[PDB]
Amino acid sequence: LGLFPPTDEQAAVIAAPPGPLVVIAGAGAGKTETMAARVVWLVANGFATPSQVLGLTFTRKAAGQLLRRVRTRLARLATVSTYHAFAGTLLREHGLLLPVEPDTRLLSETELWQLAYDVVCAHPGHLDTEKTPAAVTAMVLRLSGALAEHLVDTDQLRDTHVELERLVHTLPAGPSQWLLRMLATQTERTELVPLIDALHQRMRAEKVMDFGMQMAAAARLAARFPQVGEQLRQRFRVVLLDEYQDTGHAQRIALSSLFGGGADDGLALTAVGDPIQSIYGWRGASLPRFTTDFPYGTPAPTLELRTSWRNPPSTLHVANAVSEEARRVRALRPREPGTIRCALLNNVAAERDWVADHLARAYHGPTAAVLVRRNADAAPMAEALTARGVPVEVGLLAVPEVADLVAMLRLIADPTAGSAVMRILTGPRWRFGARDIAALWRRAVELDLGTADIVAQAAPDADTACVADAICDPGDAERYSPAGYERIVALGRELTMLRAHLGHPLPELVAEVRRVLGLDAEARAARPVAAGWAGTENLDRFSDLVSDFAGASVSALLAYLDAAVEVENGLAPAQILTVHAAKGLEWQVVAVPHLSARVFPSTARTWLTDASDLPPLLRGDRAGVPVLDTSDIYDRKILSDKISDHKKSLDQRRVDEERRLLYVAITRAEDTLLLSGHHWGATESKPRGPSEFLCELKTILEEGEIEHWPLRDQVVEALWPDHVHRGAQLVAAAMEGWAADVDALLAERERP
DNA sequence: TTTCTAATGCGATCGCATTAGATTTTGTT
Ligand code: SF4
Ligand SMILES: [Mg+2]
Repeated sequence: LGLFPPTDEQAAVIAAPPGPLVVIAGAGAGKTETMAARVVWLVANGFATPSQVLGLTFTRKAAGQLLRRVRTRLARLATVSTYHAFAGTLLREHGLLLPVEPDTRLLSETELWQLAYDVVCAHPGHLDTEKTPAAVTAMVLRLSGALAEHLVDTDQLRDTHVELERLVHTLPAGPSQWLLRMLATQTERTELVPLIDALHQRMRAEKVMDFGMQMAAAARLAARFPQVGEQLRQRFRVVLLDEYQDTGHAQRIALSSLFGGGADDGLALTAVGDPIQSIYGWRGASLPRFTTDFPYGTPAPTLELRTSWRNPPSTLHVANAVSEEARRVRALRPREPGTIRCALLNNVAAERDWVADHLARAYHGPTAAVLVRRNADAAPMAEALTARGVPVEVGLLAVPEVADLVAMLRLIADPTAGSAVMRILTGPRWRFGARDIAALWRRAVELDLGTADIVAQAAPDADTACVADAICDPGDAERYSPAGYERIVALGRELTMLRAHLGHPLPELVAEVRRVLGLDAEARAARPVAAGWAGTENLDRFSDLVSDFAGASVSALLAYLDAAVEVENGLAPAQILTVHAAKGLEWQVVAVPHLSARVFPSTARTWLTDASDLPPLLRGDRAGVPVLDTSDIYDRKILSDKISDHKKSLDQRRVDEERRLLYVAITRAEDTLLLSGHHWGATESKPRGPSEFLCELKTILEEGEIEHWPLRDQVVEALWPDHVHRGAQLVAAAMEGWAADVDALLAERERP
């Protein structure tokens, strides 16, 4: 009645009776269109209202897609949000049984690093560590985000190296010195326990929290107080747990305590997901238990969705040959055969020319993409594709309109940042030449032996002969070019105007440096004609992050913009996307270009060779994640064999989550699919061989493969130091509503 | 003026000097 016909296998998902129910929805099978097809059957045929619908996904986009596919149906015939927004609401209502304060602020990944580095550099003690601060606060932030993901709380972690150190110093076969290092990493978790515990005593003293503590608190309000769960169960009568294969441990005992731990059988609960696209489990660190954790005391049912819609055959002969014999539920089926083209070339740039030529002979002769494992690898491929004659799509503080705004702001606060003086003296406004830069250094020296003398400097007061106090004192014009002396007086008169504004608020500097600079008039003149009036998106994204910050503009806002270049890779601004980047996007032409060794399989620090990894005795996934025995170990050559076999079991498990990146990057196909992998890398004396996946797939397609069958050491350079010149003649010669607007603007300027 | 890991391949199970790469990345009010 107004839509397409429902499939006969999808009807069991739709017309299932109320109760818990698990669906194994495979790849490309359109799971959302049969999540919304159960909301409609549970509204028009009774059993619920529109207001009693709850859906929970991870990403904020794939909740908005499900938000509309319910309301489009229910208007043709109403509460969808993420997991981490359902935690912040579950602590604004019930968040006083467990004593947290309401209206608690949430720290950014940068403003958390500001606070974590300040409790490491204020620790009274010894620490016995060969590391530096800013490298023992990358272990504090990595255990205390992994202790609050398995719900551990710092007391199960003390004295876990005992009954392992007793195994090496006893049992007389020295202790081989590979086994002391493994013993020295585990007396280092215990050593840093008072750092990841005086950090929580300060985040509770200022009432500010994180994302790994939202779900850690909301899952300790779940299983502890039954009353909070009962109110939620009454409010929502149908609950939709989409993407359940990526649900962590802390998110698992917060849903299985609220929504049906065997409690209610009138609630329509449905949870979808396949075990074989579990790519994200190295971050969340996570379904087989479903039907054992959401029971009636009978176990829960199980159904399947194996018809694949946006995927041709022969990408289901390759994807089913990769996934089977290692992992596999049951194989999925199609409903013309899309082609496969495999290749192997003796150079990266040759293999960047093979994948470009098949992508250029389908554009000048469709929806195309490139799926790469490494973020860095993108750039070269992009340039190559662009160069043939194809248009190509691919940090905020590296944008050249904000970078200039970051650079001339710093030169106002401290005149010892010389690396932001050569951003300005060599920039497009006031282009200096190499003779005037070197004439300013020689003035900057004119304005300026034993252990005590050597340590006298490296102070916060010592004078270092910097350039920026030779612009405010340039001398006489016999040292400079005659056109370059008018610019030193101009930039010295401009800075003294701006340096008197450090008493003003932090935002009104940034709005006055923006006016005095030629910004937001030269940023709009570098955009094409058909783009519109749009020039200042991410130059106005910056100027709301400076006001949401406030602040002192010298220590604050300049040592905040330096952590945020390190910690979160610039900031967030306003196809050659990576393989994690597209998980729900299907194109026509999909190329997976680099399948060499040490690249696509990407080989790795286990729990026994670094501090931060949590020992598998103590995590909530333990028997996967094989925990070692150490009971029959009555020797010391056994202990170097009962552990080295355990490391190879934790390292083969690393490889089984790389086939899942084949099975999730092959089934995004819908058409022809490209596969390649090079033979010489870029900087290797010995060439990198193709990975197992590519030599394995050449044994699948051989039962069409293109002709596969001392490195590249060339130099890349640059030289330092037109319609603009042509368009300047038109304005020189003369000197949509553009006539009356100028008459409006010249009124206010000419009216005192 | 410059760091650190887990490798590799000679020796006298192991020490012991020499050299390649540095991931991927959601989530509030
Ligand atoms: S030219 Fe290259 S090597 Fe020289 S300073 Fe610039 S980035 Fe560094
Ligand atoms: Mg020296």
